[PDB]
Amino acid sequence: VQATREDKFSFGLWTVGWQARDAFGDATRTALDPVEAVHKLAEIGAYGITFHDDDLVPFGSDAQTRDGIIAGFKKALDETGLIVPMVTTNLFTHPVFKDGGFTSNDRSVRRYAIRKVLRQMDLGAELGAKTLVLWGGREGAEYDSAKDVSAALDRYREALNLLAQYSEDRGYGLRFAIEPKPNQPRGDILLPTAGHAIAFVQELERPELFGINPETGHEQMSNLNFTQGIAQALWHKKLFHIDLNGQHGPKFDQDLVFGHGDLLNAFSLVDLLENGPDGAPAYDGPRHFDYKPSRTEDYDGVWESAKANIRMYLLLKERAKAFRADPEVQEALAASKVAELKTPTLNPGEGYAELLADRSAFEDYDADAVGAKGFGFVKLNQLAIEHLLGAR
Amino acid sequence: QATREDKFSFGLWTVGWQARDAFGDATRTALDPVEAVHKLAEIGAYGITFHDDDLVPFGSDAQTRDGIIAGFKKALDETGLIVPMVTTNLFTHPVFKDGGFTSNDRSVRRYAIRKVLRQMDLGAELGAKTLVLWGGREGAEYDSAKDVSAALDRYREALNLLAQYSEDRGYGLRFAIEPKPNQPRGDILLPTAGHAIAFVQELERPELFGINPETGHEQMSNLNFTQGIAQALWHKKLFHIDLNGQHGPKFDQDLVFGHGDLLNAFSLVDLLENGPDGAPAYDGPRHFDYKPSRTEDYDGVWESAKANIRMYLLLKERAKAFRADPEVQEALAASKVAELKTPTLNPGEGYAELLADRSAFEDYDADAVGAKGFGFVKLNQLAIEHLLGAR
Amino acid sequence: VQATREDKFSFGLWTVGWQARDAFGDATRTALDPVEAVHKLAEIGAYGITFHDDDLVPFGSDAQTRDGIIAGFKKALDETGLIVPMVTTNLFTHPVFKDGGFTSNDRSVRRYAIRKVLRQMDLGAELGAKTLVLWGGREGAEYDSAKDVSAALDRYREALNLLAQYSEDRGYGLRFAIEPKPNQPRGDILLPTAGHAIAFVQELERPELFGINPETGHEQMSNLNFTQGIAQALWHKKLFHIDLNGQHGPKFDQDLVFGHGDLLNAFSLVDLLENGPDGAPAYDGPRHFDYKPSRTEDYDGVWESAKANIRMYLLLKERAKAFRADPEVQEALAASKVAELKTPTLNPGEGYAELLADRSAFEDYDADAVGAKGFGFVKLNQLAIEHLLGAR
Amino acid sequence: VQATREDKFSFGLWTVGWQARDAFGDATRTALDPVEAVHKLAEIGAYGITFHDDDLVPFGSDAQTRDGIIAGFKKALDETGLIVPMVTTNLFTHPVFKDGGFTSNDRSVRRYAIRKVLRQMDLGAELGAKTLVLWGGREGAEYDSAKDVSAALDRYREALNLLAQYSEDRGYGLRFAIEPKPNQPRGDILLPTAGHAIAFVQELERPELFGINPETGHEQMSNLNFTQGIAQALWHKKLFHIDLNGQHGPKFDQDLVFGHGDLLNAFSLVDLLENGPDGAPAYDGPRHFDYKPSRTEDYDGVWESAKANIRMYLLLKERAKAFRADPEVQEALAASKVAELKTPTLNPGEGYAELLADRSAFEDYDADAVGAKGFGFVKLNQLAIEHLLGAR
Ligand SMILES: O=C[C@H](O)[C@@H](O)[C@H](O)CO
Ligand SMILES: O=C[C@H](O)[C@@H](O)[C@H](O)CO
Ligand SMILES: O=C[C@H](O)[C@@H](O)[C@H](O)CO
Ligand SMILES: O=C[C@H](O)[C@@H](O)[C@H](O)CO
Ligand SMILES: [Mn+2]
Ligand SMILES: [Mn+2]
Ligand SMILES: [Mn+2]
Ligand SMILES: [Mn+2]
Ligand SMILES: [Mn+2]
Ligand SMILES: [Mn+2]
Ligand SMILES: [Mn+2]
Ligand SMILES: [Mn+2]
Repeated sequence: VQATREDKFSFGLWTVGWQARDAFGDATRTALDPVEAVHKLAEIGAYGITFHDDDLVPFGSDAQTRDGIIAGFKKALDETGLIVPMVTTNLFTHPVFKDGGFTSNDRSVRRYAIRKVLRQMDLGAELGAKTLVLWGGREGAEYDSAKDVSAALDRYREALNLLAQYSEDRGYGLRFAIEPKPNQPRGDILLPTAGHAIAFVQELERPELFGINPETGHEQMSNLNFTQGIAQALWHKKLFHIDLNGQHGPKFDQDLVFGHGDLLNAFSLVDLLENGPDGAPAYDGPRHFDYKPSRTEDYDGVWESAKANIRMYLLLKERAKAFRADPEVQEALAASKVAELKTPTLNPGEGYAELLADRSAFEDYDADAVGAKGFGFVKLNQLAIEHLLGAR
Repeated sequence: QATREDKFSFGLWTVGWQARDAFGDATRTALDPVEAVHKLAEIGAYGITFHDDDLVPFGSDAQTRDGIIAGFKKALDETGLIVPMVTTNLFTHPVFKDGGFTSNDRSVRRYAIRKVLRQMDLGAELGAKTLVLWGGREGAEYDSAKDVSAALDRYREALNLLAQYSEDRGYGLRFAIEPKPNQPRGDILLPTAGHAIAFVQELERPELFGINPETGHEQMSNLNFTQGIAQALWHKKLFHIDLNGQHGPKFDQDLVFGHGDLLNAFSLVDLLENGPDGAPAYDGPRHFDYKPSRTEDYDGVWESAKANIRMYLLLKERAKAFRADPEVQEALAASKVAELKTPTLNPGEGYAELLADRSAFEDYDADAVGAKGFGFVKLNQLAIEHLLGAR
Repeated sequence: VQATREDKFSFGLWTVGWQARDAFGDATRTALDPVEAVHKLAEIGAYGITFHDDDLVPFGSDAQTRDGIIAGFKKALDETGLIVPMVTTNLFTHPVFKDGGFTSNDRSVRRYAIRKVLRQMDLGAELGAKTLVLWGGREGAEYDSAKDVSAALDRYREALNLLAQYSEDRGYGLRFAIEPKPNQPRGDILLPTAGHAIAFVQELERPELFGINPETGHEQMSNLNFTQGIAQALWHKKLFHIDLNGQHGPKFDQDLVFGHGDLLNAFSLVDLLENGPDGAPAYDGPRHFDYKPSRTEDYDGVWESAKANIRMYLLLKERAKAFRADPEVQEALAASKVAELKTPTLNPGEGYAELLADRSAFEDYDADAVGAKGFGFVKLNQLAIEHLLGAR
Repeated sequence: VQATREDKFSFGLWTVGWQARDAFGDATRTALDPVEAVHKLAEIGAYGITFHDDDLVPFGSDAQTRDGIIAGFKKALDETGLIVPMVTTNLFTHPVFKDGGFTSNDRSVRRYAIRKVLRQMDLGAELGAKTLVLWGGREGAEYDSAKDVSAALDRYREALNLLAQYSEDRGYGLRFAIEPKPNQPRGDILLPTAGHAIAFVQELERPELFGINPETGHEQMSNLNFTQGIAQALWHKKLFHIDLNGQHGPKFDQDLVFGHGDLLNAFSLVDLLENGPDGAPAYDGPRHFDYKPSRTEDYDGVWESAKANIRMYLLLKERAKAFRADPEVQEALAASKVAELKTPTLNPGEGYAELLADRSAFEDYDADAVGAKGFGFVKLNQLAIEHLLGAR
């Protein structure tokens, strides 16, 4: 029922700190003090906090101010025992970034965007952060003829290669996590899905330092299966971090509490992350909530919502465990042949010639007869939902 | 008018679709393959493609199979049509209800491979250069039913074998994985162009693998087709392309190319044809994977075949005119489209030189730059006016 | 729990009888005998069975054949005690209906469509059906210029008025329910959402005999809130029947078991239907499942899936009940001011003159103070989900 | 071509005046002076201007200021010859409306919301406006249990009835147009489509005074066919006004220039509005553009975008007329039987009795022969498109 530091729950300062100024209205909440955020999160059970440079230090603060703020923040982490597992840079808010940071058509903007990141990398290293998340929110376009995608990908790579060079030379040991999003705020953003982000990373100079930071709602904005995408990310060993939240399909980015959107997929996701090979989780990084307390809430509503994320995750974990431990489930899994997918299609040392000589794989194969046996998938699915519902 | 240099190809199953849908009986009778070859030759197609089962009915004995192939070859011969690509039906028969290569049942997986090997031999025999693989039954309706990790291992296992075989026999085939987000399965493995490219990078001979993206498949997720093709070209993995029309996220419509998202059909033709030199950015077949609407008879079928070609040639013409317009050149200059091609760093500059440049940060006036407009709407308006023949 | 006839669970013969021939493949199951379907349904607790004319009597059966089928059917009904609460007509399968039934551009098709329905109304009336469901699956277009919508709505209305007339005159006492669907099989279908159907119904000669038959996946295909659209249908008093199933947002029509798609919306739907005003349900017609056993299943999976629909409804019902009887939930509802929406805005006898005179409604209204109070919506949503999860 | 006042192109002050502060970044343009707006629009060809109360007069302006602004505003109109065809009220920006205006759970907010509109009605009547647009952007919910939809529709109706009462008694002669939108800013907005809005309006006390104001993007946000919904709206006679813009399916509300989103559907929409019966337009109200100049643009891009809206409409208009006048199209329309849909299904004086007596409509009908003939829809669509491309 209660969270432990071993759970690795983290929250972005920009989450609980969201003032609720949306596209159609003014802020409904006052600004949250970074120091206070540190104490309340520590208090609800979080193990770490994350932030955008501009979330902690107001864009344009002098070094005197900047330094003061960092010192205070640092104290709070100290007193509470919270760590900073990841940091990110704001390359989307200021008007200069209206056509992107790393991929702006304007060369000067591109030089400036890199500088802004190098700086944040420095603070990150000083606070002990291990991951740099890159969300290229303005990289993309509203009109096709406005952006040369090829040139854009060259420029994205150019910037990223420099960042790895630097981290490596300074010995920061950072890992870089590219965050995919299909749209909002640009009409279409470059690297729209977890798949596009993985393919791209494979083309960098030191690909081993790069992975992705997929977000629940981002994949759901395209009506994709989040769990299946994570599974693919895991297969590639590129799941460097993860943003959990809720969404209701293809519409604006809702950023609801984790599990308040597609509940069934929230369940299969916890099951995937926690019931890894041999008991152990399949994923070891932070369970980071990138969500927003609804505009209708006050600070009470804010802390409630922060705890709801933790709660949802632990209730789901609990049922995922019980689902897998149930002998009846175990029996249905067997009947559906789920584990049979783990056995190689080919026998040991078997190649094309041995397979071509096997009459049982074609010539004497009774396709009609195998075609008629059911897989028992509805029943396995029903057992999963009953565990989810606390009915089994 | 189409020329063989335009490289328009059609699948046997497009004009031959009987229009039996999820809710109704077929409204057209079967199309004869020899007949299809002659009719397509006539409308300007340079090539024809087919799934094994479109040409040779599932379960035909060798004599029968052999007869059909011989007739087909003769038709090819007489018309001068080629077979640029072949594919395998791993989705129709009940045995494939949970997948071909990734079925939970090991025996189906083994059978799926034998079915493809056989089609590879025929493709090789017909001179095909590309093997398209559409894993339409690979995926699931429920998350607990499919171990995705094991599924990718098995998908990989099967493809490495296919490459081994092609390479040992000297077939020279290229393999193009075709992504689709859903339908017939709730969720299909390798759902977008991105997922398929990322996957291909993990096979044993990656240089032999690429993708076969379909306009409608990316649009079913509301993705920018042109933008995904641009990324595929950047990775150099555009091995083939399936063109058609779609109206956003709904069942797969397979309309004629350009009958769904017209603006994106226009930017797509511009991308493929107004390539690097002056030359096309893509040199493969312009394959139409579409379906003549169920409301049409055979006159409708041939009309729809021609409409695909017409749409492409009309778009190509306006794409060319768009690029040659001085007013467009001017707008491209104001929007700094070309400035994106200049490296961010000066030659020989690294992080140490960038950090020493006070003008890239310390003395950079972001406020001032942030106020200048890119003039992107205006550029967009000139493009649309070229499309409408308004200029 | 166990279903009782009071639960009024019904299934279409075409649900458990779907042979699983989809758009990309052959049938994976053999045909189900109607009599056998009656027996099996009765055995799992269904109270009724429904059917399309063509599901029971093969298209073009001679009168002797048709009569034979009907008689055997009636005996099964008799023997099992199942009823036929609704009947429907297939105006979509045969090639003649490729451009629609009532709205085909071809006049002779429109005339035939009406006669096919009149014939089904007769059989409906003889079996005791009270509702005739109309699903115009082929009414629409793939291209905008191919169909005059205004003319199409005129012809639709022309056919429906005749049907009401005939029924009225024969004393059949049928109620008509138009079933909306956005697309599939046509690119765009006329009367795409529950809203469009209701607005249409209001224009017929006798609106009182007309309502809608909304389906969970159909509204979800447009990514609309099914519960909220049902709430509006109930407000209008036009919910004549309902089709329950599962869907995963905008994609082909999945027709999964009820609750296997958007679980959270399924939960709020059961709450709305059963926890109606004054203790009792807000809706009393059949709880009809218009779903399809997945193509991967055999006849065992088919009955499993039929039972899963009922189980799903009963489990959510139980949790909806517990939700509302929870003093904490009640306390959250009061804090969120849900019930306060039920109090008129105007005081009894107050008009604009009086409203205009109330300085507390404007001149002395402190918008800023009210604007800062939180509604507690997240917390209320969390308690709801904790009930569904059986965590409370 | 060139716009004339007879084209009736109108624009909201908030359109060209949008400063470009989005959900993720700061404003990229300075504020637009209303008088300048009047002058600039007059210059590009607009015949009228519209606005929300708060667009013109800053929220919380003293009487003198308010009065001051209006007077200058009227001079500019005077000087330029522009009119104010429609007025609307902002019930979505201020924090007090976070849960809605008319249907806020909070009764005091509902009363305030009504007062705010009454005042705008007065200003509207004074400026000569004919239509009051009502966009309930905050009416809806993020969570199902937080909003009683039935009570919300009662409260919505209660507010609308009062407004009609007031206008009629003051002799303002306004018509009311409800604007549907599926989501954004609420997770789900009440009256999500043109359909639901029409159904609702039919339940008001003086339904003849209420219609709808559908927006292209709003219907496309749910992937619906805008042209077909407008055709239904015209069938019902409820198209009181229309908002024209562009959108790229189900995603955040883009508000692109008209015809910059779904070009094919913008084409068919212009054809429907202009190639009306008796040669004349089927719609005679304002052609209002509710769009936003992209965030990447400056004031020059702003006027460019304003003009693009007009050029798009006139270029499309020009091609719709050519299309209809083409003999080959006339031949295709005939083969597709588009016009045969206009001839009643029944012969004059025929009812069910005579239809039942017609063996040719059923007993002797050859469904198979009819089912084999094609409609030539593809050819007809190809011709429409070639006209759109200026290829014919
Ligand atoms: O859509 C917003 C993104 O999810 C953002 O919060 C990042 O993760 C950090 O820049
Ligand atoms: O959705 C169907 C696929 O597009 C298929 O036709 C492949 O391209 C070849 O099997
Ligand atoms: O999508 C098909 C429809 O839902 C159908 O089953 C109707 O409910 C009755 O013809
Ligand atoms: O999405 C915003 C609405 O379209 C708004 O502009 C209304 O039309 C006027 O309140
Ligand atoms: Mn997000
Ligand atoms: Mn994120
Ligand atoms: Mn397709
Ligand atoms: Mn294809
Ligand atoms: Mn359905
Ligand atoms: Mn149904
Ligand atoms: Mn809008
Ligand atoms: Mn609007």
